[PDB]
Amino acid sequence: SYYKGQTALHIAIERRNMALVTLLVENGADVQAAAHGDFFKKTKGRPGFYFGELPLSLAACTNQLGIVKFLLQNSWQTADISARDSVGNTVLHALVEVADNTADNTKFVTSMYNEILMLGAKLHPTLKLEELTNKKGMTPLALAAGTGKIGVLAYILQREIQEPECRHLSRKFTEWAYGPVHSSLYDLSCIDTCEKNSVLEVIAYSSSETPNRHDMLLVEPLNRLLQDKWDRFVKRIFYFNFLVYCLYMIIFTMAAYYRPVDGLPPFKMEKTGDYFRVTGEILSVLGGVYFFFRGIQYFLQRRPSMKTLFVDSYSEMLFFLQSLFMLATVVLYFSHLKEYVASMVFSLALGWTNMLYYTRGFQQMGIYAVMIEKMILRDLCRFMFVYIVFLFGFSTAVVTLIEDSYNSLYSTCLELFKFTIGMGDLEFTENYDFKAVFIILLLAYVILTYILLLNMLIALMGETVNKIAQESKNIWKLQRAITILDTEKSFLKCMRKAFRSGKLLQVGYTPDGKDDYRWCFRVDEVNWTTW
Amino acid sequence: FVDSYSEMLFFLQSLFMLATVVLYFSHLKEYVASMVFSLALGWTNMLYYTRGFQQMGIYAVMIEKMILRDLCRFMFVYIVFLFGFSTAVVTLIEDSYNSLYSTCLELFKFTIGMGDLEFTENYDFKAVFIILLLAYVILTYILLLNMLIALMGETVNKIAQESKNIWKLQRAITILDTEKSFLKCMRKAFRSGKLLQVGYTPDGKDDYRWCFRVDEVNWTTW
Amino acid sequence: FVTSMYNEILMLGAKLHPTLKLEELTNKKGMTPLALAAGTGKIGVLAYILQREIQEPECRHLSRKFTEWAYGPVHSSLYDLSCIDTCEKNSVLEVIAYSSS
Amino acid sequence: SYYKGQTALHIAIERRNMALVTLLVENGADVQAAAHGDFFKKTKGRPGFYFGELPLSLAACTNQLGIVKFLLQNSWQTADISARDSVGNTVLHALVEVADNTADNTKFVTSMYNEILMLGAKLHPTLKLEELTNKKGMTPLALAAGTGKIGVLAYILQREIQEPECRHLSRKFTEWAYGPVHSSLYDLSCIDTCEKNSVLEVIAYSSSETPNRHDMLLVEPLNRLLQDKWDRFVKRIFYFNFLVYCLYMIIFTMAAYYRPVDGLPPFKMEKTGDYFRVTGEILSVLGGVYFFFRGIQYFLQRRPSMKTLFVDSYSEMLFFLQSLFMLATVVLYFSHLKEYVASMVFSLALGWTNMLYYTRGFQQMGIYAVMIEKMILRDLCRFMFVYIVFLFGFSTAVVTLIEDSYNSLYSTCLELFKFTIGMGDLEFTENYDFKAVFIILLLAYVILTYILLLNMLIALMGETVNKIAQESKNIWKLQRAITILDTEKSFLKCMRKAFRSGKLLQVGYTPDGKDDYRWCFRVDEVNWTTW
Ligand SMILES: CC(C)CCC[C@@H](C)[C@H]1CC[C@H]2[C@@H]3CC=C4C[C@@H](O)CC[C@]4(C)[C@H]3CC[C@]12C
Ligand SMILES: CC(C)CCC[C@@H](C)[C@H]1CC[C@H]2[C@@H]3CC=C4C[C@@H](O)CC[C@]4(C)[C@H]3CC[C@]12C
Ligand SMILES: CC(C)CCC[C@@H](C)[C@H]1CC[C@H]2[C@@H]3CC=C4C[C@@H](O)CC[C@]4(C)[C@H]3CC[C@]12C
Ligand SMILES: CC(C)c1nc2cc(O)ccc2c(=O)n1-c1ccc(C#N)cc1
Ligand SMILES: CC(C)c1nc2cc(O)ccc2c(=O)n1-c1ccc(C#N)cc1
Ligand SMILES: CC(C)c1nc2cc(O)ccc2c(=O)n1-c1ccc(C#N)cc1
Repeated sequence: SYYKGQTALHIAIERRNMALVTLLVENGADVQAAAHGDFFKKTKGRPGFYFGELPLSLAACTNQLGIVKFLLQNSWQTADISARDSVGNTVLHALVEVADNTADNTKFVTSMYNEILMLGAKLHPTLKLEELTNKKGMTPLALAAGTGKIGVLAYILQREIQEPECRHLSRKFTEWAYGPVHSSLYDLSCIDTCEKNSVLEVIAYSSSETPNRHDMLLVEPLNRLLQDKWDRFVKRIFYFNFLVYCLYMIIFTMAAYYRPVDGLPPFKMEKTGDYFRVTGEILSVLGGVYFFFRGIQYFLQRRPSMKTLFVDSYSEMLFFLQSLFMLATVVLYFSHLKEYVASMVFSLALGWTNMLYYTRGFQQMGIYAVMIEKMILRDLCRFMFVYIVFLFGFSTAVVTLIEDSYNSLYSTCLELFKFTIGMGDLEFTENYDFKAVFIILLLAYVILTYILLLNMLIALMGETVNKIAQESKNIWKLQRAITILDTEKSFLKCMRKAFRSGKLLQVGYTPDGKDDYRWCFRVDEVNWTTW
Repeated sequence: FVDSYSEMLFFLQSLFMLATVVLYFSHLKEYVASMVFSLALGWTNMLYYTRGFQQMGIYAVMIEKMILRDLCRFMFVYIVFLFGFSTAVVTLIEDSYNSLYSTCLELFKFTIGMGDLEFTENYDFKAVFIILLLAYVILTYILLLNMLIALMGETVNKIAQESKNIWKLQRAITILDTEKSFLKCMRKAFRSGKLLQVGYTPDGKDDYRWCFRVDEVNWTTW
Repeated sequence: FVTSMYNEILMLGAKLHPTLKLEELTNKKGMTPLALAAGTGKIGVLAYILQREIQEPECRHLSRKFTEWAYGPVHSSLYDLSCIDTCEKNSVLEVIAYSSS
Repeated sequence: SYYKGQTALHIAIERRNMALVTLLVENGADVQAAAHGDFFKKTKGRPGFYFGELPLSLAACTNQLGIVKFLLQNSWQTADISARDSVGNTVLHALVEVADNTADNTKFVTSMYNEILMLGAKLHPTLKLEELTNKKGMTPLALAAGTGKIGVLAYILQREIQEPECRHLSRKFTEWAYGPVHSSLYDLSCIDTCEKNSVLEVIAYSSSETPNRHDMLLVEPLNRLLQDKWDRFVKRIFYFNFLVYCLYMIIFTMAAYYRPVDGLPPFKMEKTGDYFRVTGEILSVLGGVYFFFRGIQYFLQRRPSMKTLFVDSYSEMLFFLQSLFMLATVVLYFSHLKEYVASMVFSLALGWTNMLYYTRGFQQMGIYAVMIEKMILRDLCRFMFVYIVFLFGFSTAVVTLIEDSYNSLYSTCLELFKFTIGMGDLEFTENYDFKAVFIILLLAYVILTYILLLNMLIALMGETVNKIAQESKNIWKLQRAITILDTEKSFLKCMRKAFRSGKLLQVGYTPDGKDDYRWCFRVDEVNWTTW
């Protein structure tokens, strides 16, 4: 099973001998026979090499351009350019998975991808290779975006083939030109709108394990497509949602502020301010109900893996968690428990903290919020672990020294914490023996945490800012891109016609002769060189 | 003390623990004094296990560099100012902070953001008292403390790339220490690699070497 | 310079003294050249010795970095690993780790 | 007077024509005639060009190597290679002043300096050109160090001349050699010991206007000469002075600490602690007298310009000021005034701050102190100016708002200053009208000074650290070098024989044939290339 299905034709291509493969083809050796061996499969837990499980793909994946043309343009036995393995990966799919985003492999794969598309048009004019999907139902374009192959995704998106009768395989066209000025179109098909896997959908709705999902939106069609989606309709809908949440969170703030302080809720209706407060309290629960149902609407439609629900898209959880706090308030309010206030102030504090969601849509706010994110997961977490070891380590030493009031682990942890915030007493208690021991414990704690730990946290954040400053504009654009796609799905949901980016334009001719119309996106470039 | 101070600090805590037992059975109340230093050092010794975690270990390596490169330089100059101005202040104070300890503590509180600036009025020449405190504040708080943050940032910048190599060395010493202590009977179940035929002795005998496998992928040099 | 001069004097020793193993010889301090390079911090020659691959037949047994097999872009390379983690007196890992800073 | 003294021979060399100058020399035109024109002088307040006021130096300063050889190796009229202008600058002096430390000029001057030394040996074997001093009494070597010409100072110090019969003009010799190893000597004459102007003395005792005085000690002979002067004898004398000052400043601390608090000094003698305290008080005045006389000893021997006494050598000023405080203390003590306590606590604080002088002699302490000085002179002054503007403005506004107790400009300046140190009340007074005005004034002050000014001072120091980190090891070495030379002058002062660096060694032969002995400094270098 380790090499099951392997034929002598596989070894000839493996050894890189064009004469040896010719003899086997001449003798009738099977060319479509597939090596369904685990060594030839991915099998990430074991060493091996994946190439597409086909002799034809072996030549393509091993830079054997002649053997690819040999297996297709010969006379004895012509290989199938549309052949799919057990996984269903076409040779185009195999070329995508071989790519590993390094400099040399990208030039390799994007080249071999070109001619095998060029050859297929000459040999199978009516067949469209890229439209074929594997058993996973992913086209090579969708697989490159899914697996993070930015090197070949950039190639496919802005592909232009100069040679006639195969120009219709191109994706980046040209409407016209001038002296220094030329306007170039983009195919834009299966990019923003598609049946199953759009390029924008797969790049945005990734699991954060994708290598270059931030930079995959930087390729030329995607950045301008998302930016114009923002400017056309998404920006105003986002600003409307921002205003509604601000209005909702101010109504909730005033209803909580003017809550009655008498016992045993619910509270009876009196005067005129109670009807205004209950009015604002009804709208608060409605917003809590809306954010509760929008959360499960998010869980059912995207099915998070419980790993990409806390690291990414935690904003969805924190909005859902606030709704949970709001619904718990209503349960406790009608249960006559005073603990409804405890849940209501956590819903109030989290609800106002959730106002930081809308820092995307503003470039300087969004980049700032992306940097705030990086500190918590890179600097604050490391600081707090070491700080809590010191804080709990010295508090237990101090409270053991304290005798017969700070003789409590909580009262001592609070006094030592005040040192962090510039409010350290250093003489908060005198109820002990061994005053020298007490002073040495506090002075050691002060030097280790205040002078050393806190000042070094500032030094570490500056190092974090330096590295992430250039890249944080790409995380923000990804965060806004997810907002752009989420807005489209929620808003239109009836016709999907007013937000159509680009326009249907005649780009060329089908090789049969029919007119091909592609929803194309226009980009104008100016070059003062290459006249 | 420079390297393997973790062994010293773990041994020193044990010395504090054994001194506690000596004083506990000697009927001295000072066993508590030794026991809280054993408690505080024992919890500080919990930072030994920050190795074995990459981001914790690199963080702990950077913490170590500050103490031996930035904190030590700062404390020498700071203590000169602290003791230099405390003696000037406590000498001005008359007939209660008229103690070198009580004045060193008041001037230290300025460092931690708790400086009174009016803690005592028992002196003559109020202008002298204010000029001494304002000079101390500007020299240590505005200048010395803010410059320590500036120096740590320069230390972080230089050691950021290299600190992944000190951590791996620290974990490597832990890896070898674990091997020696754990097995210590057979040394068979933890051996790396495997005996594999690599070639032939020039005489003609088969040579078997415990070899470690590495797989590399190169898309150039076909 | 050194990693070259070290090479041929090993190649020549194989041709001239096939039965003799030069690297196994220890000085009065009881340290082999491999252990001495790790002890004294000679990373330039320690890197050479550890992944030494000699192409010459009849001299290939002096290599320390072998090759199990190969593929188109893929090749698996072995390493001698002898006197590295386990050794009688001075392992490379032991001497590098148990240094004096 | 603008071009007075200029001859036609000057114009021919100016125009760079070797044929034209030949005709004038053939016709008897004066070659030693000097153009004593202000346009040909330095005259930094007016445009011009200085070249040495001689036709021969014009060729040297204008890269006219042939004309230099023409004016010296011809038959009709030979120019004087030892000719000096009105300022007395020899052509070697002129070449030094032309150099401006740029990359191309250094190759220019250090070359032209070489061959004009070549010709002098061949044409005037008994004459020594470099030993000639101008009207200022400075040799070309001393002038290059004085004016900051590091490019040519490096050339002169480590000069090796390959030509036989010209090798005795070299300054960097070679004792022997090995395979990769070779030991090279250095002339070391007029470097550490000289009659008037040593290279070490002039570089160290500069006015801080010299361009590269920090880097002028980095040239190969000077760094190792000063480092070995440190290790031989200066280091232990410095550590002895550090210990004596520590002992003196602790005796002074204890005498001040245990001062009697009764009225009307001097105080009578009782018990046994008063004799111990007066003993410590006698030694305190003696140290004050010693630092007073050492200060004037510094003023008389070096004569500071009152500009290089505050920016550089402020350590001398601060020690002298502490001595002045001590003498004022004695005067007030014997005048029965209580203000001796004020003068003496100022003396105590300044004397303990003076303990930072001895941070030189320790590399890390010295670099740290140099960085502290850079902060004080670069960031702290700017911050204090802007901060004092803000503090005074808002304090005047607040104390004007305050009515009928913080109704004092001092009491309000102190309350607003406490905000800087993390002790700001924000509610220190309620004796006013217009509570909103009071809050807006304080909140504006807090945001402008605490959140903005203080946090940006930390940001500026980090930028200062980044730039000065590499160079601060060179300011420290200069500061230690001044300490090394100061120690030599003070310590030996009788024989100047035990600290002699290097040794008298036979380097070669005088061109006459006599043995030349130079106090030479040995440096051993290892090169594994150039076999
Ligand atoms: C009572 C409420 C308001 C407390 C304050 C809000 C808290 C819960 C919010 C505000 C900022 C949030 C964090 C922002 C960034 C990150 C990094 C991300 O990769 C994981 C989640 C994490 C770590 C978030 C966790 C929840 C968080 C800490
Ligand atoms: C009472 C106890 C807990 C005091 C706090 C723990 C002290 C003793 C520990 C915590 C961190 C430790 C330091 C960590 C880093 C270094 C750098 C190293 O090259 C020398 C030792 C030195 C300087 C350690 C000395 C001891 C140390 C300061
Ligand atoms: C008597 C009390 C106030 C003593 C306090 C110490 C004061 C006076 C000392 C300590 C540090 C010193 C400074 C250190 C560095 C510099 C930079 C230099 O280019 C000019 C002098 C200057 C600005 C010094 C001025 C005096 C100074 C501020
Ligand atoms: C950490 C930032 C400030 C943040 N904090 C939140 C807190 C919440 O309670 C809920 C949601 C958020 C939230 O979305 N962000 C966030 C993240 C990325 C971008 C970008 N680009 C914009 C905003
Ligand atoms: C300074 C750090 C935080 C530290 N502090 C300790 C304190 C003690 O009291 C005892 C031991 C330690 C200790 O080992 N480290 C340390 C050092 C290097 C690495 C790495 N890589 C991991 C941890
Ligand atoms: C600013 C530093 C801390 C300082 N402060 C002083 C304060 C005084 O009151 C008197 C003298 C000094 C003093 O010399 N330095 C200083 C300067 C340079 C070098 C170097 N290299 C070493 C020390």
